[PDB]
Amino acid sequence: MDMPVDPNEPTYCLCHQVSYGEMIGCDNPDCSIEWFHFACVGLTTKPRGKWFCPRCSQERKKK
Ligand SMILES: [Zn+2]
Ligand SMILES: [Zn+2]
Repeated sequence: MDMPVDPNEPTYCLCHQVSYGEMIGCDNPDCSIEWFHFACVGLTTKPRGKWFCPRCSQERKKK
């Protein structure tokens, strides 16, 4: 089942997968995932400033 790896394999997105090309990270001092894919929020470019992940701001769109 699935495609697991060693306990020596660090991850990033809410997907729990390895390093990747295009990335942005949540701006909260309380985010417990801290990094995300562009496509895990629906981005196509890289903004700069306070940005929030989908469980942190996009959830306020009636489920
Ligand atoms: Zn991802
Ligand atoms: Zn976050």
